Amino acid sequence: SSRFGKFIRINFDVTGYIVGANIETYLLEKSRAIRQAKDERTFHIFYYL
Amino acid sequence: MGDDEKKEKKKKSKKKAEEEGGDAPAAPPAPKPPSQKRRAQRSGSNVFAMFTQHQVQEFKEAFQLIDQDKDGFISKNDIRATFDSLGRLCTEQELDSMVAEAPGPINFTMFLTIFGDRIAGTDEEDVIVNAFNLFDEGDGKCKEETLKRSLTTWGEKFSQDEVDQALSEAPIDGNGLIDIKKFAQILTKGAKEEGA
Amino acid sequence: MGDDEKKEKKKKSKKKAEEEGGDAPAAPPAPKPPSQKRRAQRSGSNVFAMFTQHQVQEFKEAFQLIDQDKDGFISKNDIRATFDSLGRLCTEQELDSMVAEAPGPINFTMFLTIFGDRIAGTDEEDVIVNAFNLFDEGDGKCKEETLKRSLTTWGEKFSQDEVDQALSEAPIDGNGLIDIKKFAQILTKGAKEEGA
Repeated sequence: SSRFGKFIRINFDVTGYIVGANIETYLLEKSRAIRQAKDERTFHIFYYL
Repeated sequence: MGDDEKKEKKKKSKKKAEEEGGDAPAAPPAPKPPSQKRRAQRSGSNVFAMFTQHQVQEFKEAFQLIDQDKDGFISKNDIRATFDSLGRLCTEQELDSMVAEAPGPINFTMFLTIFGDRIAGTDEEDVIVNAFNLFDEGDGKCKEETLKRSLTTWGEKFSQDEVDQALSEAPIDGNGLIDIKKFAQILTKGAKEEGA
Repeated sequence: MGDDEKKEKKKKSKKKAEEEGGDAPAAPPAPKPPSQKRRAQRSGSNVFAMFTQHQVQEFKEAFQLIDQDKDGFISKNDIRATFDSLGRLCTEQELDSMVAEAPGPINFTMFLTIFGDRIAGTDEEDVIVNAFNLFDEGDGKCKEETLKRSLTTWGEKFSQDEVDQALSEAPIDGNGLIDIKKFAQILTKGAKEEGA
């Protein structure tokens, strides 16, 4: 499962055209790496390397 | 990296303890952060030295009828085999509770730390025997009625079902439950019958 | 679910006995409701010194001595040139039969598969002390007349030849064949080479 989520701003000139565009994301399941529950796993890539 | 030491020990640690919170469900179990190998080190733990001459070779003295990997082992695939054929057990729930004494090669150089983990693994004497040996006063024991009063009225309160089952079972031995032995039934010096 | 544990229970075989000796059984456990497999114990591992501490050490580690070409099995040419590397060679026929004490690939496991299982042979040395130590009437010895008269006359009988061979080997002192030493003379950390 994924754990992240987002936003955009869109600045316009004098005539109203797309000039600026500003994307923001909010928060992550950022915690497990140094505590995995029994029968859980960590962030994908470790096991892969 | 050193996660290689920990892949050989995601095999062998996992030997302690990742699925351990079984019927009492999904606990905060053993951690992946490497320092915490030494919280898995709790009391009740003796591990004899490498060229032992023999308290470690005594595991060869029974070796034959246990092993998996005979260049000389018991792997994940041997407590996630052998305990189902030797000492106790596991649901996916209690999976690597007991199978957390081998999710990875019990080499002879790990038989070392499995009779090591026998006199170690699950909360051993300093915990189990002393759970009540510390409520106790001295060259003593604890009173039956007072231990009934406990089990129901003290803490996470238990059911009738729970008391009755643990009543017919309780070694009531002179108006007093023989606590040291209710725990150390699992231990001393005169049996070679189960676990291993 | 409650199943992935039980998937894994089959790699025991893939390096112990079974890949020679389905003879030495994989014993089926693990009935799916995993409360069940607590019935499968091997209760009671004791007799006189099965791994005797100056013998079975050596046997197994004489896999690292008897595997000469360092393949991981034991060939006809392993037992031979490794006996030649000590001294007294068996003929290829004697060897062939001594390999044919197993069905073929006497590797690290098949070796010990026949080694441990064979629990029977000669009497134990402490029984062998009892042999004449139970005939003496005090703490003393054994009068030589009585050991000569007995071996020929009593029960199972020797020939003259049988006694005289045993007699040049027999430590006579003070007209008393002090039995305790002759017993150690026949069977202590005895001779090599004859098997495996």
